[PDB]
Amino acid sequence: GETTDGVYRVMTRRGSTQVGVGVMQEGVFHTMWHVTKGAALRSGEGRLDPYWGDVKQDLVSYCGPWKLDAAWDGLSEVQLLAVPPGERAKNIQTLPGIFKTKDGDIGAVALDYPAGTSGSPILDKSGRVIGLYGNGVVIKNGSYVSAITQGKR
Amino acid sequence: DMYIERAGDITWEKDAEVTGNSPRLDVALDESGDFSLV
Repeated sequence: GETTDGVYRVMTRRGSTQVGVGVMQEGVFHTMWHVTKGAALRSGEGRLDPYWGDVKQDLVSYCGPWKLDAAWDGLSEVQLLAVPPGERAKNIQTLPGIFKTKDGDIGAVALDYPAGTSGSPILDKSGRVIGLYGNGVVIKNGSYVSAITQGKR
Repeated sequence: DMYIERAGDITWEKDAEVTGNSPRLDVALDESGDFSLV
């Protein structure tokens, strides 16, 4: 239904709960897999059918292929456009940490917002989405660090 | 059922709160998409 680009809350009905967040871009809804787990979505009247998904990337798109291809430059600060449950969309600026894997380095933001913020877009200074928030690790005590998870066009 | 609601534009804001450090971690990604400290 709602075709418009922008950030979206993904909601569920038992009452109602926000389980995650997503990005609509060029007619495709991008979110993280663990949020929807490949379940179809309702956009008002219409329905969004799953198009592509990958558990290892923890990503899933609807109505079309993955459209987000921008990446962190490994230097500049980014902004988490966090959409917390019951809260207005807000931009949190931060300098990304680094996930050092055997297959290369991944940008990582040391921000810890509620589970319903999963899938919130991470933006560069141009306003382009360089990744989604909600998949990472835990250091010490409650200190969650999320990778900047991006797919491929 | 699961449904979506628009929450705003995709926009960089100048009045952004700034927080968080920049940790460098050795991590591994397994088949299930789970990260783990190395």
